[PDB]
Amino acid sequence: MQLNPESADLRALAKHLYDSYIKSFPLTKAKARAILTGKTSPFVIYDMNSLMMGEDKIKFKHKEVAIRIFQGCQFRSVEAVQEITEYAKSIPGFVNLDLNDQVTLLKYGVHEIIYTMLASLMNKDGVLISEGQGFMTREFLKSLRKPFGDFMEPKFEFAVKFNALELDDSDLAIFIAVIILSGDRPGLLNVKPIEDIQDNLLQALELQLKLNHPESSQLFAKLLQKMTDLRQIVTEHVQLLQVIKKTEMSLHPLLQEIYKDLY
Ligand SMILES: Cc1oc(-c2ccccc2)nc1CCOc1cccc(Cc2nn(-c3ccccc3)nc2CC(=O)O)c1
Repeated sequence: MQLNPESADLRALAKHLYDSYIKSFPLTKAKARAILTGKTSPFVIYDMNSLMMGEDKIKFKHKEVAIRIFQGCQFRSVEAVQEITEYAKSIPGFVNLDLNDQVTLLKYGVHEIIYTMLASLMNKDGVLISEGQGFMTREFLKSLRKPFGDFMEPKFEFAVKFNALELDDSDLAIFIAVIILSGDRPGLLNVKPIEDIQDNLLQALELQLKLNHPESSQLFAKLLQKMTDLRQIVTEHVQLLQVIKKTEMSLHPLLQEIYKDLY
Protein backbone atom coordinates (compact mmCIF):
# COMPACT_ATOMS: atom_id res chain seq x y z
CA MET A 1 0.00 0.00 0.00
CA GLN A 2 0.79 3.71 -0.41
CA LEU A 3 -0.20 7.06 1.10
CA ASN A 4 -2.10 9.05 -1.51
CA PRO A 5 -5.32 11.12 -1.68
CA GLU A 6 -7.33 7.90 -2.49
CA SER A 7 -6.17 6.03 0.63
CA ALA A 8 -6.76 9.12 2.82
CA ASP A 9 -10.39 9.21 1.59
CA LEU A 10 -10.70 5.47 2.42
CA ARG A 11 -9.57 6.20 6.01
CA ALA A 12 -11.99 9.14 6.31
CA LEU A 13 -14.78 6.90 4.98
CA ALA A 14 -13.85 4.35 7.72
CA LYS A 15 -13.88 7.02 10.45
CA HIS A 16 -17.24 8.32 9.23
CA LEU A 17 -18.80 4.85 9.22
CA TYR A 18 -17.38 4.16 12.68
CA ASP A 19 -18.82 7.41 14.08
CA SER A 20 -22.29 6.60 12.59
CA TYR A 21 -22.11 3.05 13.93
CA ILE A 22 -21.47 4.41 17.44
CA LYS A 23 -24.50 6.72 16.97
CA SER A 24 -26.80 3.99 15.62
CA PHE A 25 -26.02 1.01 17.86
CA PRO A 26 -26.12 1.59 21.64
CA LEU A 27 -24.60 -1.82 22.52
CA THR A 28 -21.27 -2.03 20.69
CA LYS A 29 -19.02 -5.06 20.60
CA ALA A 30 -16.57 -3.17 22.84
CA LYS A 31 -19.32 -2.71 25.43
CA ALA A 32 -20.67 -6.27 25.03
CA ARG A 33 -17.18 -7.81 25.50
CA ALA A 34 -16.54 -5.81 28.67
CA ILE A 35 -19.91 -7.01 30.05
CA LEU A 36 -19.07 -10.62 28.96
CA THR A 37 -15.60 -10.66 30.60
CA GLY A 38 -16.82 -8.81 33.71
CA LYS A 39 -14.68 -5.68 33.51
CA THR A 40 -17.30 -2.90 34.08
CA SER A 41 -23.52 -7.07 35.69
CA PRO A 42 -26.16 -9.05 33.77
CA PHE A 43 -28.66 -11.47 35.34
CA VAL A 44 -27.93 -14.96 33.99
CA ILE A 45 -30.68 -17.17 32.64
CA TYR A 46 -29.49 -20.79 32.73
CA ASP A 47 -32.70 -22.66 33.70
CA MET A 48 -36.52 -22.33 34.00
CA ASN A 49 -36.22 -20.89 37.50
CA SER A 50 -33.69 -18.19 36.54
CA LEU A 51 -35.74 -17.40 33.43
CA MET A 52 -38.74 -16.49 35.61
CA MET A 53 -36.63 -14.56 38.15
CA GLY A 54 -34.96 -12.70 35.25
CA GLU A 55 -38.27 -11.69 33.75
CA ASP A 56 -38.83 -10.09 37.17
CA LYS A 57 -35.41 -8.43 37.40
CA ILE A 58 -34.96 -7.30 33.78
CA LYS A 59 -36.97 -4.23 32.85
CA PHE A 60 -38.01 -5.17 29.28
CA LYS A 61 -38.99 -2.53 26.70
CA HIS A 62 -41.59 -4.88 25.14
CA LYS A 63 -48.10 -17.79 27.71
CA GLU A 64 -45.49 -20.54 27.33
CA VAL A 65 -41.67 -19.90 27.81
CA ALA A 66 -40.50 -20.89 24.29
CA ILE A 67 -43.15 -18.55 22.84
CA ARG A 68 -42.21 -15.74 25.22
CA ILE A 69 -38.58 -16.11 24.09
CA PHE A 70 -39.65 -16.13 20.42
CA GLN A 71 -41.59 -12.86 21.01
CA GLY A 72 -38.58 -11.26 22.78
CA CYS A 73 -36.41 -12.09 19.76
CA GLN A 74 -39.05 -10.74 17.40
CA PHE A 75 -39.26 -7.38 19.25
CA ARG A 76 -35.45 -7.19 19.62
CA SER A 77 -35.31 -7.96 15.93
CA VAL A 78 -37.67 -5.12 14.89
CA GLU A 79 -35.68 -2.69 17.10
CA ALA A 80 -32.52 -3.90 15.27
CA VAL A 81 -34.14 -3.14 11.89
CA GLN A 82 -34.67 0.49 13.06
CA GLU A 83 -31.06 0.85 14.20
CA ILE A 84 -29.73 -0.74 10.99
CA THR A 85 -31.98 1.54 8.93
CA GLU A 86 -30.60 4.62 10.75
CA TYR A 87 -27.04 3.37 10.09
CA ALA A 88 -27.61 2.55 6.39
CA LYS A 89 -28.76 6.16 5.88
CA SER A 90 -25.41 7.38 7.11
CA ILE A 91 -23.53 5.28 4.46
CA PRO A 92 -22.39 7.96 1.98
CA GLY A 93 -24.44 7.69 -1.25
CA PHE A 94 -27.14 5.45 0.24
CA VAL A 95 -29.87 8.14 0.59
CA ASN A 96 -29.26 9.25 -3.06
CA LEU A 97 -30.19 5.78 -4.32
CA ASP A 98 -33.81 5.36 -5.44
CA LEU A 99 -36.01 5.01 -2.32
CA ASN A 100 -37.21 1.63 -3.60
CA ASP A 101 -33.67 0.22 -3.80
CA GLN A 102 -32.95 1.58 -0.37
CA VAL A 103 -35.80 -0.53 1.04
CA THR A 104 -34.90 -3.56 -1.08
CA LEU A 105 -31.30 -3.41 0.22
CA LEU A 106 -32.48 -3.14 3.80
CA LYS A 107 -35.13 -5.86 3.37
CA TYR A 108 -32.67 -8.49 2.09
CA GLY A 109 -29.78 -7.24 4.23
CA VAL A 110 -31.10 -6.73 7.79
CA HIS A 111 -31.02 -10.36 8.97
CA GLU A 112 -27.44 -10.81 7.76
CA ILE A 113 -26.49 -7.67 9.77
CA ILE A 114 -28.54 -8.90 12.73
CA TYR A 115 -26.67 -12.23 12.95
CA THR A 116 -23.28 -10.51 12.38
CA MET A 117 -23.92 -8.16 15.29
CA LEU A 118 -25.53 -10.91 17.38
CA ALA A 119 -22.11 -12.65 17.38
CA SER A 120 -20.73 -9.55 19.22
CA LEU A 121 -23.11 -10.38 22.08
CA MET A 122 -22.19 -14.08 22.23
CA ASN A 123 -19.51 -16.23 23.79
CA LYS A 124 -19.43 -20.03 23.84
CA ASP A 125 -21.67 -20.10 26.96
CA GLY A 126 -24.46 -17.71 25.90
CA VAL A 127 -25.86 -14.45 24.61
CA LEU A 128 -26.50 -10.97 25.95
CA ILE A 129 -30.21 -10.09 26.02
CA SER A 130 -32.11 -6.78 26.66
CA GLU A 131 -29.33 -4.25 26.11
CA GLY A 132 -26.98 -6.38 28.20
CA GLN A 133 -29.27 -6.61 31.26
CA GLY A 134 -29.47 -10.37 30.83
CA PHE A 135 -27.35 -13.27 29.71
CA MET A 136 -29.11 -16.35 28.30
CA THR A 137 -27.20 -19.64 28.08
CA ARG A 138 -26.57 -21.66 24.98
CA GLU A 139 -27.68 -24.86 26.79
CA PHE A 140 -30.79 -23.26 28.23
CA LEU A 141 -31.68 -22.37 24.63
CA LYS A 142 -30.86 -25.86 23.28
CA SER A 143 -33.20 -27.31 25.98
CA LEU A 144 -36.38 -25.54 24.75
CA ARG A 145 -38.97 -27.88 23.23
CA LYS A 146 -38.70 -29.02 19.61
CA PRO A 147 -38.43 -27.04 17.36
CA PHE A 148 -37.33 -23.93 19.33
CA GLY A 149 -34.08 -25.57 20.52
CA ASP A 150 -32.55 -25.34 17.02
CA PHE A 151 -33.12 -21.66 16.28
CA MET A 152 -30.15 -20.31 18.14
CA GLU A 153 -27.58 -23.12 17.91
CA PRO A 154 -26.43 -22.30 14.31
CA LYS A 155 -26.09 -18.62 15.34
CA PHE A 156 -23.78 -19.72 18.17
CA GLU A 157 -21.82 -21.96 15.78
CA PHE A 158 -21.35 -19.10 13.32
CA ALA A 159 -20.44 -16.73 16.20
CA VAL A 160 -17.66 -18.72 17.84
CA LYS A 161 -15.81 -19.02 14.49
CA PHE A 162 -16.64 -15.40 13.61
CA ASN A 163 -15.51 -14.07 16.98
CA ALA A 164 -12.19 -15.95 16.64
CA LEU A 165 -11.46 -13.43 13.84
CA GLU A 166 -11.36 -10.78 16.65
CA LEU A 167 -12.95 -7.98 14.63
CA ASP A 168 -13.56 -4.71 16.42
CA ASP A 169 -16.29 -2.10 16.01
CA SER A 170 -14.17 -0.20 13.46
CA ASP A 171 -13.88 -3.35 11.29
CA LEU A 172 -17.57 -4.24 11.74
CA ALA A 173 -18.78 -0.74 10.77
CA ILE A 174 -17.32 -1.25 7.26
CA PHE A 175 -18.14 -4.98 7.05
CA ILE A 176 -21.85 -4.21 7.71
CA ALA A 177 -21.90 -1.41 5.08
CA VAL A 178 -20.45 -3.82 2.48
CA ILE A 179 -23.24 -6.27 3.29
CA ILE A 180 -25.99 -3.64 3.04
CA LEU A 181 -24.60 -2.49 -0.33
CA SER A 182 -25.08 -5.74 -2.25
CA GLY A 183 -25.95 -5.10 -5.92
CA ASP A 184 -27.28 -8.67 -6.29
CA ARG A 185 -30.49 -8.40 -4.21
CA PRO A 186 -33.64 -9.34 -6.19
CA GLY A 187 -35.80 -6.52 -7.68
CA LEU A 188 -33.10 -3.86 -7.61
CA LEU A 189 -33.71 -0.95 -10.05
CA ASN A 190 -30.24 0.59 -10.52
CA VAL A 191 -27.50 -1.98 -9.65
CA LYS A 192 -24.54 0.03 -10.95
CA PRO A 193 -24.79 2.92 -8.39
CA ILE A 194 -24.90 0.27 -5.58
CA GLU A 195 -21.92 -1.71 -7.00
CA ASP A 196 -19.92 1.55 -7.15
CA ILE A 197 -20.65 2.33 -3.49
CA GLN A 198 -19.70 -1.22 -2.45
CA ASP A 199 -16.41 -1.48 -4.39
CA ASN A 200 -15.38 1.69 -2.56
CA LEU A 201 -16.55 0.28 0.78
CA LEU A 202 -14.64 -2.93 -0.06
CA GLN A 203 -11.45 -0.91 -0.64
CA ALA A 204 -12.01 0.84 2.73
CA LEU A 205 -12.55 -2.55 4.47
CA GLU A 206 -9.42 -4.11 2.89
CA LEU A 207 -7.30 -1.12 3.96
CA GLN A 208 -8.79 -1.09 7.46
CA LEU A 209 -8.09 -4.84 7.91
CA LYS A 210 -4.47 -4.56 6.74
CA LEU A 211 -3.87 -1.65 9.10
CA ASN A 212 -5.83 -2.90 12.07
CA HIS A 213 -4.79 -6.59 11.93
CA PRO A 214 -1.03 -7.01 11.31
CA GLU A 215 -1.18 -10.63 12.61
CA SER A 216 -3.32 -11.82 9.66
CA SER A 217 -3.06 -11.54 5.89
CA GLN A 218 -6.02 -13.88 5.30
CA LEU A 219 -8.66 -11.72 7.04
CA PHE A 220 -10.22 -9.91 4.07
CA ALA A 221 -10.70 -13.24 2.21
CA LYS A 222 -12.16 -14.98 5.27
CA LEU A 223 -14.60 -12.05 5.75
CA LEU A 224 -15.84 -12.35 2.14
CA GLN A 225 -16.55 -15.98 2.85
CA LYS A 226 -18.40 -15.05 6.11
CA MET A 227 -20.81 -12.92 4.02
CA THR A 228 -21.71 -16.00 1.99
CA ASP A 229 -22.13 -18.00 5.23
CA LEU A 230 -24.56 -15.36 6.57
CA ARG A 231 -26.82 -15.89 3.56
CA GLN A 232 -26.96 -19.60 4.41
CA ILE A 233 -27.82 -18.78 8.04
CA VAL A 234 -30.74 -16.55 6.97
CA THR A 235 -31.85 -19.19 4.43
CA GLU A 236 -31.65 -22.04 7.01
CA HIS A 237 -33.52 -19.83 9.49
CA VAL A 238 -36.47 -18.82 7.27
CA GLN A 239 -37.00 -22.48 6.35
CA LEU A 240 -36.92 -23.37 10.05
CA LEU A 241 -39.50 -20.60 10.45
CA GLN A 242 -41.63 -22.29 7.76
CA VAL A 243 -41.45 -25.82 9.17
CA ILE A 244 -42.63 -24.39 12.53
CA LYS A 245 -45.32 -21.89 11.45
CA LYS A 246 -47.26 -25.10 10.75
CA THR A 247 -47.85 -25.42 14.54
CA GLU A 248 -49.04 -22.63 16.91
CA MET A 249 -48.45 -18.34 15.12
CA SER A 250 -48.02 -14.60 16.01
CA LEU A 251 -45.39 -13.35 13.55
CA HIS A 252 -44.69 -9.59 13.78
CA PRO A 253 -46.15 -8.04 10.58
CA LEU A 254 -42.97 -6.05 9.75
CA LEU A 255 -40.99 -9.30 9.99
CA GLN A 256 -43.75 -11.04 7.97
CA GLU A 257 -43.12 -8.46 5.22
CA ILE A 258 -39.33 -9.05 5.16
CA TYR A 259 -39.67 -12.83 5.37
CA LYS A 260 -42.28 -13.25 2.62
CA ASP A 261 -39.88 -12.38 -0.22
CA LEU A 262 -37.04 -14.15 1.62
CA TYR A 263 -39.29 -17.25 1.49
C1 LIG B 1 -32.05 -15.72 22.42
C2 LIG B 1 -32.61 -14.39 22.87
O1 LIG B 1 -33.69 -14.33 23.60
C3 LIG B 1 -34.03 -13.11 23.88
C4 LIG B 1 -35.13 -12.49 24.68
C5 LIG B 1 -36.00 -13.29 25.44
C6 LIG B 1 -37.00 -12.68 26.20
C7 LIG B 1 -37.12 -11.28 26.20
C8 LIG B 1 -36.23 -10.47 25.45
C9 LIG B 1 -35.23 -11.08 24.69
N1 LIG B 1 -33.11 -12.31 23.30
C10 LIG B 1 -32.19 -13.07 22.64
C11 LIG B 1 -31.02 -12.45 21.89
C12 LIG B 1 -31.44 -11.96 20.52
O2 LIG B 1 -31.81 -13.03 19.63
C13 LIG B 1 -32.23 -12.72 18.40
C14 LIG B 1 -32.23 -11.46 17.81
C15 LIG B 1 -32.70 -11.29 16.51
C16 LIG B 1 -33.17 -12.39 15.79
C17 LIG B 1 -33.19 -13.68 16.34
C18 LIG B 1 -33.69 -14.93 15.61
C19 LIG B 1 -34.84 -15.54 16.38
N2 LIG B 1 -34.69 -16.56 17.24
N3 LIG B 1 -35.84 -16.91 17.80
C20 LIG B 1 -35.95 -17.87 18.75
C21 LIG B 1 -37.21 -18.30 19.17
C22 LIG B 1 -37.28 -19.26 20.18
C23 LIG B 1 -36.12 -19.74 20.78
C24 LIG B 1 -34.87 -19.27 20.36
C25 LIG B 1 -34.78 -18.32 19.35
N4 LIG B 1 -36.75 -16.08 17.30
C26 LIG B 1 -36.20 -15.24 16.42
C27 LIG B 1 -37.07 -14.21 15.73
C28 LIG B 1 -37.23 -14.54 14.26
O3 LIG B 1 -37.00 -15.76 13.78
O4 LIG B 1 -37.58 -13.68 13.47
C29 LIG B 1 -32.70 -13.78 17.64
